[PDB]
Amino acid sequence: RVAFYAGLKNPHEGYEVLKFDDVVTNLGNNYDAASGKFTCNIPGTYFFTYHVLMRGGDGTSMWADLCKNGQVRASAIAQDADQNYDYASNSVILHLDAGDEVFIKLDGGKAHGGNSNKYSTFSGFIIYSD
Amino acid sequence: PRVAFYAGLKNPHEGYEVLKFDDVVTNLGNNYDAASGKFTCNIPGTYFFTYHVLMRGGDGTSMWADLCKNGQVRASAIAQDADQNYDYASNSVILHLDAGDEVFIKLDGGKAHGGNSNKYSTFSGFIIYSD
Amino acid sequence: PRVAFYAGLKNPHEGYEVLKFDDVVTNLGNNYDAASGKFTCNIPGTYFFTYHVLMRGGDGTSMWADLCKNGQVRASAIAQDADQNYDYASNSVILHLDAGDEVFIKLDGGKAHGGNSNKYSTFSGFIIYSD
Repeated sequence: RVAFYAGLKNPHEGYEVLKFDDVVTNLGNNYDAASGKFTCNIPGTYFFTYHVLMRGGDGTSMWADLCKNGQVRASAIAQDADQNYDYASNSVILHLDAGDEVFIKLDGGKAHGGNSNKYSTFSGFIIYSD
Repeated sequence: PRVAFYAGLKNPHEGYEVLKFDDVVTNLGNNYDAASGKFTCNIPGTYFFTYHVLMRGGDGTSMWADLCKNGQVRASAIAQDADQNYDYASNSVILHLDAGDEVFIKLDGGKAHGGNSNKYSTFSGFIIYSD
Repeated sequence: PRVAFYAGLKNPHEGYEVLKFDDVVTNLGNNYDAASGKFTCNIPGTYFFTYHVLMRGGDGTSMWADLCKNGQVRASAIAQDADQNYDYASNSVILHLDAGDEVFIKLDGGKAHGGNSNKYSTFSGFIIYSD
């Protein structure tokens, strides 16, 4: 039983890993709010999905990619020339070995983080155990 | 247990209200009710939910749609476009639910698209684990 | 049973056609066919599908992408931006499938992005229940 869901509490920007630290669900305790990383304990096939809200007001574009051990497994862009809010979102199904890390990383731009409203999110669960 | 649903919004809505997804495609367990717009948990456990609400085009610039558990925000989303283009308010959650708990999408400002059968605006969910 | 797939689009496409996601990451059950872009049901049951299709930026203002079961639309989505910005057509369904049923994403007008490694445009699904 492994499943998690968390929101961004704070704004982040640039090329950093997103620390989703408004934790709603964390069965198995394999997601780490301090780092923003899911670290596999139970090897198997996993679903992950993410929804990152681009900060409105300036910068035009924002990129957010889902990485496995630092390697891109899905990418997303949010873009609006009038500086409107928009979302960078995607979903994956991956294999994870014990120790494998999964996280969302910015690749330019500004994401909003809201102190309780869970606009920007990250979730995942195990589909099959190896 | 077999508990899963998928429904589209058949009519436009623009109020501060629960979105009644009434184009029901799937409803194993029949825990989703098109009349209220709500999924009511009857088997405690862990559930996945996702929603995709299309903002009405050519008529306004912002729309908000939130997923609630009982009446409480568990995810929020915004669609925004200064040129009144179509755009989506979309998000996904994983929640633990108790018997009698309700999960649903509330429109929280702005105008949403609903239509007869194309299922542009949607709501789905399924149980991952039984507790 | 194990039935689960995730694939990305390697290759630009446009118009009115089945999107053939060809960067196949996961394909347990071997029921997704990159050559046709179709998932063909082997094990009758209840299935989750989701898709995210990136509209090409800098060239066009609207793009439609629909999830179909056999001939039939079961979810629709639109990307639209008057300034030709990148934006996504994305939606999710839960469907019952009989053996032989085909599920795929169809472009319904407009231009989609595909590229080699980044997987901006994606299609995934998995069985939730066996009949």
